[PDB]
Amino acid sequence: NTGEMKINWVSRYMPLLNKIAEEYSREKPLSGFTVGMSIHLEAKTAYLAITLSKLGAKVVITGSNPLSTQDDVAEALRSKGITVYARRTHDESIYRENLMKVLDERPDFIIDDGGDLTVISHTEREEVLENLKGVSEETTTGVRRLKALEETGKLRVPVIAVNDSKMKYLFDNRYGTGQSTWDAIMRNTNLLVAGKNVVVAGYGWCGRGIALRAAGLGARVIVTEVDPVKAVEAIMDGFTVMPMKEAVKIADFVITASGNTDVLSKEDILSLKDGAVLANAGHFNVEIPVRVLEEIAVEKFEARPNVTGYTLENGKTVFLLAEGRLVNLAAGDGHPVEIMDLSFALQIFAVLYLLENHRKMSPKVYMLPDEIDERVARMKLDSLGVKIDELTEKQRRYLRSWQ
Amino acid sequence: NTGEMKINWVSRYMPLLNKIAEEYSREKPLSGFTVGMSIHLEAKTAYLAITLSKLGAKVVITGSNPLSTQDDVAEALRSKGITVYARRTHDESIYRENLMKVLDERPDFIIDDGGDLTVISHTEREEVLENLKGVSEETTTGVRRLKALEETGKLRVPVIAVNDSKMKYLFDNRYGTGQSTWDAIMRNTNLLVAGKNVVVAGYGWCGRGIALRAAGLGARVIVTEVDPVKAVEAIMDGFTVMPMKEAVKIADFVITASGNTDVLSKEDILSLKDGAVLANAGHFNVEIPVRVLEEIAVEKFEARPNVTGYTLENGKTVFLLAEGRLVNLAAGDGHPVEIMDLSFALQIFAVLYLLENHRKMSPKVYMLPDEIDERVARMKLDSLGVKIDELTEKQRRYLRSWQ
Amino acid sequence: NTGEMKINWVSRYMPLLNKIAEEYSREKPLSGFTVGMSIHLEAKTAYLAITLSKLGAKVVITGSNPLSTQDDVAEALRSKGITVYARRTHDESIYRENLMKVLDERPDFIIDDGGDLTVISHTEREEVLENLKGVSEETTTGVRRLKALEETGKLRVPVIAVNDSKMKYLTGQSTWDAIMRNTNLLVAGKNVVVAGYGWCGRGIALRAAGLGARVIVTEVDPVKAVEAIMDGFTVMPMKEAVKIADFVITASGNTDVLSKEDILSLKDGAVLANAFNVEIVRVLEEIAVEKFEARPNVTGYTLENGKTVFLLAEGRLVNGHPVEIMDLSFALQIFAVLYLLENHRKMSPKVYMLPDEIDERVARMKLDSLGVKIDELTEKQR
Amino acid sequence: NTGEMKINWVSRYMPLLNKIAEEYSREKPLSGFTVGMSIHLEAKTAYLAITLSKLGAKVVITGSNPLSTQDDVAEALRSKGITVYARRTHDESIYRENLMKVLDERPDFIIDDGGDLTVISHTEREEVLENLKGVSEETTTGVRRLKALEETGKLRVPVIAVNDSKMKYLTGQSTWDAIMRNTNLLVAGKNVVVAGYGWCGRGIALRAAGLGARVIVTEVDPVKAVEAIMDGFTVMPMKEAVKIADFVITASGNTDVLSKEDILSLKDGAVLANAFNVEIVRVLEEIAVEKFEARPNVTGYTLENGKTVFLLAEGRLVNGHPVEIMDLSFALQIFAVLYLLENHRKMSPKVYMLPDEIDERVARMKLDSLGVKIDELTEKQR
Ligand SMILES: NC(=O)C1=CN([C@@H]2O[C@H](COP(=O)(O)OP(=O)(O)OC[C@H]3O[C@@H](n4cnc5c(N)ncnc54)[C@H](O)[C@@H]3O)[C@@H](O)[C@H]2O)C=CC1
Ligand SMILES: NC(=O)C1=CN([C@@H]2O[C@H](COP(=O)(O)OP(=O)(O)OC[C@H]3O[C@@H](n4cnc5c(N)ncnc54)[C@H](O)[C@@H]3O)[C@@H](O)[C@H]2O)C=CC1
Ligand SMILES: [Cl-]
Ligand SMILES: [Cl-]
Ligand SMILES: [Cl-]
Ligand SMILES: [Cl-]
Repeated sequence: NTGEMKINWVSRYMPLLNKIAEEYSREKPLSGFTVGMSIHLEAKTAYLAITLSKLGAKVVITGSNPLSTQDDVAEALRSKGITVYARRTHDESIYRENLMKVLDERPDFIIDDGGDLTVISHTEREEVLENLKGVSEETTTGVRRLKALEETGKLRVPVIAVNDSKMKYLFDNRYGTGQSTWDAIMRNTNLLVAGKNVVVAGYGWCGRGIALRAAGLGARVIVTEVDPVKAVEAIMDGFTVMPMKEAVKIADFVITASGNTDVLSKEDILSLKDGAVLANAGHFNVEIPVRVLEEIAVEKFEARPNVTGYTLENGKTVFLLAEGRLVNLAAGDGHPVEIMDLSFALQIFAVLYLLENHRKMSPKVYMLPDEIDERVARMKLDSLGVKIDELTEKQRRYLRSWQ
Repeated sequence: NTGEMKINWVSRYMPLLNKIAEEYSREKPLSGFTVGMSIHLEAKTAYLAITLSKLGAKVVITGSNPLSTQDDVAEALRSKGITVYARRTHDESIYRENLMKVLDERPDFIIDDGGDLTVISHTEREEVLENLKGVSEETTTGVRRLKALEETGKLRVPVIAVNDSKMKYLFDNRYGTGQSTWDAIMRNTNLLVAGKNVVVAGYGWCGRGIALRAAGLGARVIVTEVDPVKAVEAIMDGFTVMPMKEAVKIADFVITASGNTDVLSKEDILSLKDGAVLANAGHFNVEIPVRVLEEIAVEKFEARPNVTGYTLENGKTVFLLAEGRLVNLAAGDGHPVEIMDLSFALQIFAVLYLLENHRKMSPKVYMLPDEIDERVARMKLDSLGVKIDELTEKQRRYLRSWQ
Repeated sequence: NTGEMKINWVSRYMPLLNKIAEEYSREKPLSGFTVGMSIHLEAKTAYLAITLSKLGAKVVITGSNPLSTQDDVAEALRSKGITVYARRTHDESIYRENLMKVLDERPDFIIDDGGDLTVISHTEREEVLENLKGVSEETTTGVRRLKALEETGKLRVPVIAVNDSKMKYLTGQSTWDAIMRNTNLLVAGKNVVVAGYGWCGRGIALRAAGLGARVIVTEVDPVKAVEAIMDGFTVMPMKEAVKIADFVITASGNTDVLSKEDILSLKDGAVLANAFNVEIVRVLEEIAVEKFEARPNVTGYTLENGKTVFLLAEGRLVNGHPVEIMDLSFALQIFAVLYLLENHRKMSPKVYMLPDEIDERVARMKLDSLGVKIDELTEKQR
Repeated sequence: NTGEMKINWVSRYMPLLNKIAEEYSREKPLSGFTVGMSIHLEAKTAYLAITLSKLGAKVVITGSNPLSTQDDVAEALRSKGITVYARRTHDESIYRENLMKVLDERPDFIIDDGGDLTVISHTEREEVLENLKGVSEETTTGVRRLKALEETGKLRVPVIAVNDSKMKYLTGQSTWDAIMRNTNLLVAGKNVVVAGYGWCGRGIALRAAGLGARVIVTEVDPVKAVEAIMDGFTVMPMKEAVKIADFVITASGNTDVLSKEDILSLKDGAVLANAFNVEIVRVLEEIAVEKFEARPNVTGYTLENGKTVFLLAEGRLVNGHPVEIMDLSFALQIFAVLYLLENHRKMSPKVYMLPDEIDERVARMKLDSLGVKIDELTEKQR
């Protein structure tokens, strides 16, 4: 069926996950443990779930899928004994309920998205903390929220921040996040990017990728920031940096990539050109203040699929993509297959590290242990047939000396 | 005179150092302190010394200049009251003696190159430790040697590793180290790089820059490594990775960029093609084993300026550039002026941080304090006239929350 | 109305057509003239039709349109007094009948597609030549056909090749964007084989290297092979290159760039693409024990050796434009029709290149709409 | 011997000339023939002379050589029986006398520089035409002059334009490499102004953007200005661009691309470069209160406003080759002389393009020396 075909495609090109299954599927180290997951459901993340199941885990998943798609992939997962709640998750109260359903299964380990399950676990479903042994979190927003639980002394389980990885810097995110973001914008609008002014708010991993891709498509790029180091980076990449209040005066597209709230103010929005297009690439739908748009608009209308027009008190109309939600995951090509294979390998090993070591770990956010980065790098090399050098004893002693 | 003209050129394009002088030259925070320095002497580093002097420091310098050049720059520094010992430093025992001369001045702060002054201070000139308040070290080799003093419990003063900087990743070192390395190789050999096999040993900051520039010049690049993460990086940049023993069989150029010893063995050297060219971009002259070359060669001859031919037992001749010493600093264009301005600003602030805080600091190697990176980034933005955004209170509270 | 909302969206982002309406909709230079059109019917082309109408033209359109998806746009054009013959055009004989219906209206000017209206006008409906004053042709196939018509001595009206324009660039980048979209696979750290090192192959190879691929080039011309080596690529025979290829891209314009032995040497999961319907397919179809659709635009062929290989886009060129790009194209086409209006009596029955003055006028209008100012040459200059 | 060591170095890295010696030094096709040459005398060109000699030629050379730095190479050639007239060639009349001395030897074939030997042969030393059988010309100025000689009807011997070769590419990259070398300044994070957006300007602009510069383009042609915008650059008038420029690069092939008012608007420390002796200089010389040499290849001009601006390479094209590149060039030139040897009786007194067979032979030899194998077309192909 179509769901099995989507999974079969990705399985061909996930050599690390396939090697992990080869290495551990007989031993079944996760037998008798439940792994709860919050993911965007699609064939790649389905393969992560499948690999966890091959390792013996009971896997229970909620999908953030406001797109109303990948049902075929959900049905394929059900046929393999994996529990998936992803339908109707455009409605936030349904996504929330589906998280509650994952927590009803009393997971031993959580692979979280944006920290959603873990935060609920510490705020409203504290009975799950008895059984919860560890959390793996991959996103910046997630790490931020979990670090805040830590700093306020509310965190109760060890968390591994997998976005630590030495291998984030490995790939250029212009062909991951940048490419998938511009593909989505181009599909929703059919507008030219070349020769346009594109404003990117935030110049971290996500924003830089979006900015570089926009420049590759021939746009004039303007970057906004609050961190002076990041602003200097953007300048040294050839971009213009200025405050948002000035940038909005000339923007054709404004893309938020900050992980922050209210990156446009009311006054910024009233400065936009007639026909400006706004989109969000951050985790939550508050970067572009949709509630402010809805409050100040004289008229609201659906201009085309996935595009909301807001006509302002000043007579101008601005357009919001995807209700200000994350724009680039709907089509299921957020990142290349082999990049997700790498990321998922790191997450599987993070879960196995927590299985082995959680009793020894404090309720703190840890950086990804270096041994995991090295393990996965070595497995990648082996899968490519690449051999490297080994230090001699003379060399080891040289490197530990002050000669 | 020519020395003043060289300094006048760089002073025009060092806005951070000029701003630092504007900010601090009246207050003279370094009045009554001696700063000892080991540098490659040229107009840029001369300007660092000049700026320290404007801040009140007595500045005493040794130049690693086996090149036998920049005398005019040394004479210009002398005319401004700065003490410079750089002549005849091709002879290692003279470079050593010049280090001893710097330590005779009992420096309060050291700006070191490769840790040379600091290591001598801990091993042979321990009387200088009474007055020594802090060390700033910029190179990887330096940090390694000082960390080894720390790990063995021999370090006695605080050290700031300025190569920590958030801003190392700012510039692409293919147009710093990579460009200056290939310029030197091209000048010494007059050989084509395009369509050649180039082997780079080590894929850190230095090696990656060298590899990318070689690829930009049209060479087929092969990378050797001992760190699996770095090897995966090289593969993801489009290069071939294999063990040195295989790479040497096809190499036209072998460039060492490891910070290690004996990156070629005798057996590797006997595998090289007739006419292979070898060069070192690492700090010390032991990466390419010159003593092994000298020991196993049937004949040795100067083939052209800066190029030594070694004819081996196998009948083949290989060529070594610059006696296996660092190849790219002789021409004084190692890095662009404005990049050195940034680096030197970080080093000046590191010295001022040590002045203010050394009594509170342990005898350990510290990462560059984050406040210094941010200070210098802000100064860079201000010098370019760039303004950025400031977080609102709502935003600050959002970022400290788990919502 | 959904048709009207589609047209309203594109009208917001078609500044050249909007400025053309502003400049000419009171003069109405095309009042009393009929413009016949064959075009793919959708909101953008609808806006070209609307703009011609604002200029006074009676517009009569055939839509080559094998799906009903743009029938709401058709219906919106009909409500504006534009005549649209588009429904049921998935059948070949109905497309032709709709072309006949356009010609029944005795157009003064034709905006053609593949030269279909013009060729019928010269062969089967010669009475239309009485009133036909000029033809604008933007399609490559169309300009080819009308040029061939000229060379037989049978062309009877002036034609403007709008695609022969200094702004013709409506690459390696396009090819890899398409490959990545259709496969969702990583290019970095892969072995990419490019067959052929002319302008196209070289661009594909350079872009692949910039994406982090290790690139191998195959060639038959030693001069081109040396060029590939000097660009930093490995050159070797295809028989060797296929043993390590993750992607094989034929850019060579030869037949049978892969033999049966080459295909049986491919790695399991290799991806094949053309960037002719003969470079790589008949060979694949002949040797494959199973053919299946793996993904949209990706066909799997499982071979006698148990391995499976993947062909992109059934072997067609793997490398349909944004609103503002169509705006630019449509402005050149409107001005070409106006040039024919003004000048057809002085023009020969031949295919003319787009007059350079039209390129410069549209470029200037584009700059004006962007708020851009440029320099002007001084007397001494020039 | 230092001359001999220089020649020994280059002989190690000239595999095409070494293979040519291997193939022809026993046949000695040039025995009984004199080859006259005007060339810049250094170890690489010495090796061309040596190789011609191994093929049997009596070689007689003039060195256009305004310094004595390569007199050791000259002396080494003299020890091998090659006749060298190079000393004191910093004086113009001595260079000419040395050319006269080459022609005194009644060359059968000339390898010319700027066409100097050939033009003298046709104007003042017509007796040489009795024995002169062919001319090889690799220089652009030379091919221009000999082509002009043909068009007057006064050319009397066959000439091969070796530079009209499919391997002619002996860019934006060259320009910025030169700028960086001569200034040691950062390009990233700077405002770069590029005047002109033809092939050259576009390459300079694209490379600058890839180095991290913010690029501004100035133009007078609206079509080119739109192209620059669609590439992601800012377009504005030069009068505005100069107010923020860190670098201004004229790539436009116009006169006076900068006025006096433009120059007085430059930032203190702006860097100017041409990539004609008239784009930017006379204006600078006229307005400057002080001129000084700031660095090698960099002139400072201090203006009436107190600011100083910097001109690279006195306004000459800011954008002399590796050993293996000269090897390739010399192989084409040797084969051109051999082609003239074999075929001059069948050739007209005109300038011929390099025969394509010579391109293909040298490319094949280059591939062979690298150990590279390529494909070959099948019958069906094709
Ligand atoms: N759409 C996707 O596929 C992805 C989404 N994300 C999400 O995107 C967001 C950013 O992620 P990362 O780039 O990894 O974060 P990051 O922390 O590396 O970068 C965010 C940047 O935004 C800046 N910033 C914060 N507030 C700002 C403001 N008011 N104006 C301008 N700049 C501001 C920060 O200084 C920082 O440099 C997070 O919400 C993350 O979860 C991240 C990666 C992929
Ligand atoms: N020439 C110049 O201008 C510069 C010189 N340096 C010097 O270059 C050296 C390297 O510096 P960085 O790149 O910052 O160091 P790094 O530590 O970032 O990178 C060195 C790399 O070499 C690898 N390596 C170590 N031993 C190896 C071996 N036997 N074979 C292959 N790879 C091996 C390590 O795994 C590491 O990835 C140091 O000596 C440093 O002081 C650094 C920057 C500029
Ligand atoms: Cl723009
Ligand atoms: Cl891109
Ligand atoms: Cl090669
Ligand atoms: Cl490069």
